[PDB]
Amino acid sequence: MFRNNYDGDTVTFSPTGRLFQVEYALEAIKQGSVTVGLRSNTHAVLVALKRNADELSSYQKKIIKCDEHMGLSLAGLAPDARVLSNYLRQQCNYSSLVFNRKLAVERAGHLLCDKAQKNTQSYGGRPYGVGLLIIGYDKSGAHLLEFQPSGNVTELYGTAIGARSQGAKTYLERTLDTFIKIDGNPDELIKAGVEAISQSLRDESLTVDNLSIAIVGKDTPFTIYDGEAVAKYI
Amino acid sequence: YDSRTTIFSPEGRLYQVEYALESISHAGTAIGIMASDGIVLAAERKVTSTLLEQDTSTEKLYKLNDKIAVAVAGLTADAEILINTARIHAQNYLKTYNEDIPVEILVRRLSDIKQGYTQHGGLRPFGVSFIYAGYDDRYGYQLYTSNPSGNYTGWKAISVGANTSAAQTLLQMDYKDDMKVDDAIELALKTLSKTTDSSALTYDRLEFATIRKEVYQKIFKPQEIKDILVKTGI
Amino acid sequence: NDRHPLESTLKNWETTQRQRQMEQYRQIFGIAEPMKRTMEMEIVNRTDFNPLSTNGSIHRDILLNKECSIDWEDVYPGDDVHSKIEKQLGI
Amino acid sequence: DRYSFSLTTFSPSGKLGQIDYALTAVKQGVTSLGIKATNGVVIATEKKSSSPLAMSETLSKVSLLTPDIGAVYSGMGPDYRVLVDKSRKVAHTSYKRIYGEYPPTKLLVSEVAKIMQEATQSGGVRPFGVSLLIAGHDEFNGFSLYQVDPSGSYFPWKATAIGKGSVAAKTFLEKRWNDELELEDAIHIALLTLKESVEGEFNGDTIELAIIGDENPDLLGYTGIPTDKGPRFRKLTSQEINDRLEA
Amino acid sequence: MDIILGIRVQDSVILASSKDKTRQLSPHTLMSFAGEAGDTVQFAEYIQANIQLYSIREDYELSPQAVSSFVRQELAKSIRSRRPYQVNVLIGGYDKKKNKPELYQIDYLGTKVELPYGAHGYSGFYTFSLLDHHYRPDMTTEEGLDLLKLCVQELEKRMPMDFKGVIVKIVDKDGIRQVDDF
Amino acid sequence: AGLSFDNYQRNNFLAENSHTQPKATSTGTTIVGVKFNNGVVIAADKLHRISPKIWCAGAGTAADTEAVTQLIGSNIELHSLYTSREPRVVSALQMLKQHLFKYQGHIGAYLIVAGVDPTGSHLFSIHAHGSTDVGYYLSLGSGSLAAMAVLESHWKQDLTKEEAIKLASDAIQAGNVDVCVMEIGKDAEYLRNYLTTAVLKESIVNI
Amino acid sequence: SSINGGIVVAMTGKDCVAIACDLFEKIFHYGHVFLGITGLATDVTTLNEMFRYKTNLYKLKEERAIEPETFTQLVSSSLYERRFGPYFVGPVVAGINSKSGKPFIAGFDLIGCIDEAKDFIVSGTASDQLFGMCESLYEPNLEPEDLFETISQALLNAWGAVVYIIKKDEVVKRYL
Amino acid sequence: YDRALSIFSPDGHIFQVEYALEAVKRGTCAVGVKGKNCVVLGCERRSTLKLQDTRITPSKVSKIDSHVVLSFSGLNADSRILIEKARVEAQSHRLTLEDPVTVEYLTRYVAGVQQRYTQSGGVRPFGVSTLIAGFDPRDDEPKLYQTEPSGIYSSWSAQTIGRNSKTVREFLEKNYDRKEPPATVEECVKLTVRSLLEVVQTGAKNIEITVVKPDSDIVALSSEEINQYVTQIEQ
Amino acid sequence: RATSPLLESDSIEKIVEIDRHIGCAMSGLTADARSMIEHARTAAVTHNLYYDEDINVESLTQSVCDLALRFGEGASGEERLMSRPFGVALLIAGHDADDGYQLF
Repeated sequence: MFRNNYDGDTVTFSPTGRLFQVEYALEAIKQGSVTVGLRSNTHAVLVALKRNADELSSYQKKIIKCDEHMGLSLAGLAPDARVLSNYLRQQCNYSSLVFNRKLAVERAGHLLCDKAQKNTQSYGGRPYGVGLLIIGYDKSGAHLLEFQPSGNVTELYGTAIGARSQGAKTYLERTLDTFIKIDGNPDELIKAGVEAISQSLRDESLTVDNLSIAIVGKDTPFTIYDGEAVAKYI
Repeated sequence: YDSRTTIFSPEGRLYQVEYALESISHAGTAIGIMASDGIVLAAERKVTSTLLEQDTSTEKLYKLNDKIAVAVAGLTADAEILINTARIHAQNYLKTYNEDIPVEILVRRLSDIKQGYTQHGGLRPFGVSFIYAGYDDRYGYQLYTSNPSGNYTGWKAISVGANTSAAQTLLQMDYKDDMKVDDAIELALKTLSKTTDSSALTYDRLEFATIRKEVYQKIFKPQEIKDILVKTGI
Repeated sequence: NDRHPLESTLKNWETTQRQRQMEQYRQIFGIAEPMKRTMEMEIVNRTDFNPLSTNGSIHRDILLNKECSIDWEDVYPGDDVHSKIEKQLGI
Repeated sequence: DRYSFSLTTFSPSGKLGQIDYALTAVKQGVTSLGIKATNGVVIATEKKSSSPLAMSETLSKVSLLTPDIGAVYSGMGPDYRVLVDKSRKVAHTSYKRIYGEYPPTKLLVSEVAKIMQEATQSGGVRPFGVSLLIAGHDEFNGFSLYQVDPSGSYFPWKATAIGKGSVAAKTFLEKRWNDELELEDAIHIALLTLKESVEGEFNGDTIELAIIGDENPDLLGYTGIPTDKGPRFRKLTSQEINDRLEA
Repeated sequence: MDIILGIRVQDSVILASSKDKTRQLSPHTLMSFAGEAGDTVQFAEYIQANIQLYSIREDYELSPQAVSSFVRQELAKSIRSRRPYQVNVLIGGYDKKKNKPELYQIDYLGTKVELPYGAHGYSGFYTFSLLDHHYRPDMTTEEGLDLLKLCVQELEKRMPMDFKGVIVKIVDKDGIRQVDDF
Repeated sequence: AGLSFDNYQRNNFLAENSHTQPKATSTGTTIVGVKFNNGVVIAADKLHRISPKIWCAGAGTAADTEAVTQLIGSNIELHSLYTSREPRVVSALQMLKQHLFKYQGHIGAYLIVAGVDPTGSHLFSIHAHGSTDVGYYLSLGSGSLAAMAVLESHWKQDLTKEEAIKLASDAIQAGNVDVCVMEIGKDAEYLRNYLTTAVLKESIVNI
Repeated sequence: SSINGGIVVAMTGKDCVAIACDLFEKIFHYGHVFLGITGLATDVTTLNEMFRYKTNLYKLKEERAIEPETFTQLVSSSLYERRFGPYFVGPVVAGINSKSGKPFIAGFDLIGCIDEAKDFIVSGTASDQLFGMCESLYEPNLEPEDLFETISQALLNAWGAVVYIIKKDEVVKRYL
Repeated sequence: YDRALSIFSPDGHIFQVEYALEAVKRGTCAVGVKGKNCVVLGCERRSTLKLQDTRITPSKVSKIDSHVVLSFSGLNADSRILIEKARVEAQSHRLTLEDPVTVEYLTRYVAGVQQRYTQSGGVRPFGVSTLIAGFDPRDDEPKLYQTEPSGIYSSWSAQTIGRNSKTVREFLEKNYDRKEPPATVEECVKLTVRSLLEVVQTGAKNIEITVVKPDSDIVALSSEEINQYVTQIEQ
Repeated sequence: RATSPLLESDSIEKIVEIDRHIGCAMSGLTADARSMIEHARTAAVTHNLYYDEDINVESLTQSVCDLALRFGEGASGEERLMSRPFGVALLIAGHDADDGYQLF
């Protein structure tokens, strides 16, 4: 009702003290498919479910590597996902060249949240509609930074974003005491991650063509599994 | 569909330009006639008071270049800038090609200018319309008229401004192509006298100009205007 | 080498001078003051389109604090209106 | 965002909303009038003092644009002040330093009308809410008294009155003005006319009056090289205003 | 070698040059030029483009005098910020409005003169030893062509180099006309 | 915009060729400015007006000294009408130094500026590229050295207007003479010059 | 080419001014102020066109012909433009002020420093010899015909020469 | 949705550009026909008031080069400027490249210009639809293209624009056989005259005709009164 | 989609070539598609010029969609180019030795 009088643009607040336009951007994540990530001292793993338009089409790239030490998964708007992924890759390369130093995970997270926030302050530009999980390993150990389009970034042992992600988040809440201690056994950690996403499905089953897994660690450079490779983890 | 000049209405018409066409209809009548041997411009000045300095006002007619003169209707402020641009363009053409500007090329330039301000949203249409008169080897004497829409048309005898329909009818009834300047003057004065809302149209209400016979362009001061008005015996 | 020595520096004197002034203001008054001043300048230039009068905006003079000063660049100041519309809108 | 829709647009009746509203704002402004005499011009206005604590001196409503030209207004004062600053800068840069002499009233009035006009049709500026009486002397045209409206329309006069007292003062001038007025009678007529619109105190601190008369070498500031003529603009002091008013 | 000669006569304007070097500007006006390759021809075709643009816009050819003024102005504009690069031009045509043929010379600095006859290069001082005597503004076009033939004969006399033979272009009330080599 | 360089290459090419560059006008030999107890006197072998009581004498190129001085005179006129108060010399000096620095001395002006303002009398000097100096007595130009010698051999504190004029004229002539005197609280005074073959064919051309 | 460097001389007497040229004329007029120019052909032609443009604009804006002193200031200001790229010109201006009625003459340098005088002015090649032969040959307050004789003799004592005699309301061109 | 250029209608339209195209219907009728080797353009000149000066600015059909012709309907003021830009482009191409503009290239440029004036909401799109026609340089194939305010352009054997367009287009659809297009100039001119006569009730004084032929030949007729009579005899 | 028989059915290209091995078919408001095809051809020719090798179809598709992305911020931080997205959709077809015949 009255919401329709104040959600017209990113600038106008509402008398309740809310900002509906970026709230809609946050809600946009619910349309995207579930993507899950989890942390262990030696390894941090991503698990994502790819959606395809129709049986005639190929499956989408839910996971993008940025460097041999980090990468990210995403859900929500395709254009914003592309923009943010390319910007982050560009800045990672910029850091690696200008400073000869691998871009720190937290540094990248804040560097990207600053970009995401600025669009919420100026008229015309719209808030980004892509939630993404940045995962990487560096000198400071394994990290997994949940990202939200409203500049909010936090380090989590694990999480799920996208449609029906709350079930996977509940399973992760119930197994946090367990899967963290699985450090030193990447197969078991990936199995736990997959068992987390399985709770998010209501219609379709995990299969070598839709599921896709990425892992990174001290002994494992950021690697992406897909196709027949993920059969043993299903 | 009139707050913006850049948008067509569903009927495929511009309301903003049509309003400007309405505006000039409020301004004082300006009338021009082409004779076999010269052109005559007459103009009834809308603004009038016993205190106004008729001897030097001459804001109803303007000179652009030797052998080119224009009568204007509408806003004097809008008229002034276009007149200045026309003078600059004519003198620039003279400087470049070392020949006097053919009046058609001048009218083309000013018509494009007036159209242009109908184009950019931050610019309103010029609320003025000009009667052009001049001499050139291309076609001799010729009268051109241009509206806020940015179009132009050639004429033998035309009227502009308030009650333009009545003056046009009178001209269409009385005009002949073999007339000479000294008789075109009588025709124009008669038309203005029968078009005005004044009782007798005394010399104060009237501003006048003519081009005749290499070619002498003369704008009459009020004394000779009265002399001519009594010569024709209004 | 073929140009007059003073040409390169004088060509853009006003803009480089303003940039240096804004740099000094940022050093002294923080990021906020240059932001405000540059945004004033851009919001004045953006909204003022008038191809016929190259004379320039009055408020531009007001904001540069040159409303009471004269420079040789002021004494001695494809050209159709539509070309100006294209150039200004970048369309 | 690279364009702004014009603030001024035609009403369906062919009029301009902002120009008419600006003219109305001029009407509500305080009275100001000027008279062209045979050998001089007089321009006067009332000071709209907020309270008797205001210094009359700083309310310099009349101000000279050149040693030959003086301007007075009615309506939105700050607009007039900024416009006078721009007009003086134009009078110097555009005309003097090119032709080496101060511009005549006609050309300067045209330039100021140009400034006012471009404001009438723009994407981010409203028309100026003032109308200026611009008296002055020209080496050829002689004494002249031009009026300029918010829209930029300008046209000369022998006498005028703009603002709150416009109609009554204009009708009074229409009956009192005559052809062979000497400046010392033009000042008298202006003071008598302004008395009709002034309410409350009417003395040298409430009316600002300036006259464009003969050369005043006393105001030139330097002597020798008599080729340079003294300024013609001359503001009258409060004491002299009281003296002229007393009779 | 690059040289141009031009002779105005009571009925026509005769232009000749060593081989090209010539561009038509309108049905009754044409231009011939010399100078270093590339820059001069670039300027010549730019002038042709502008003049044809004006002709199409007004749908009316332009008088030779106006074309000469335009060419001088544009040369002064081009030389505004670069080395003069030594271009020389001749402009001839039939001023159909005033019914008189006119020939104009323009030099690299940007001057213009209504020469009865002119030249550039080697022919600026030789063939004047003959023009000074044989020339008159009253002769017919054929006499002008014969005079040009004698001028090129004099050029051959002065030049041991194997002269290539100039092309001859004439302009009359009929418009620009090419004449077979002679 | 501004002082266009739109012929520099052409001028260089012409100079390389036989076409001789016409020479610019000079500005005499000597200039002096002498401050005295109640005013300052500026003398030259023409003077340039910046403001009624601000005066300048310019060595070097006459065209440049005229142009820059007159431009800053107009600008100070705008300033004075802007702040509605008397202009003061130090503002003129700041403007001149900034201006001649902006053009890096390619504007060939060596100016002496003197005037009286609500702060009293002032006297200064501006070289090219902004090199400025102040002093009780100054001199510029080729003949300035002898005029100086005279000045420091004669100048003293508290001397009056007549002695100031005498000293200024003597210093100039030690190098006609026109001198300008500024008195605090009074108008500046400009003292100019103080020291059958005709074979005919006729026609009328229209005005 | 022989076309550059032509002499120009200006002289004033009783109630008239005489401006003459040693020859494509080099003396040009706008309204009633006459401008003689010496220098490169390109510069004289370009200055002619530019000054015609500016003076015509001034005439149209004022509805009044431009007076010789105002024109003098205009030409000085124009020549100062391109101060770093000056024209190769030595122009000379002459005319009769309409209102005050005093004859006027003024010279210039290539940058526009007004070298005003009211006895005579010369510019161009052999300027020194011409100045000497005019000073030894000039007298003030001459009648218009005597002024014409004097200026013609001065040029002859330096073919093609054009001399303008300018009155209050009439100007007589003459070729020698 | 109709308030601006930048927003699609829910069904996929852009109502503002469609309104501009409708405004193109306001102007007088113009038609073009491709013959076997000649192209004929006819235009319904607005009935001239007897006070108009017939000897000046009579033609809407105008030239863009020695071998190209442009005709239009709609807002005349916009059309003049579009023609001016087309001429500028044609001469710029002749300068930068030795070969003149291909008719396809010129119509592509005009379509781009019209489209570019629609890319941003700050500018009104031209209320005009040009009918560029001509022959490609040194090539005998006739070409005829139509442009629209949206920038969409297409080549036609025959096409009509402007006031009462549908009546003419239907008539051409029936009477023009692509298997045997009118070969000789006379037949094409007669077809054009018949087509316009279905709209212009007024006599031949209203119908202007332009004939463009290969090898850079353009001519405007003043004898179609005979053609009008012949169609009258056939009627 | 010949609206009338008078239109030249042979001169309305809903199918076009981008490179020797790469072409595409389009639908929608052809005005935007003209710019899209021109950009695709420019990218292909520039790639062949710079790298002296055939353009991979996936790279061309990414480049084209990048232009289509410009209603907002570009894939490399470029400012918005237009007020509206393209009203055009197309399917690219081509062959690459590393991908075989494929349709995007």
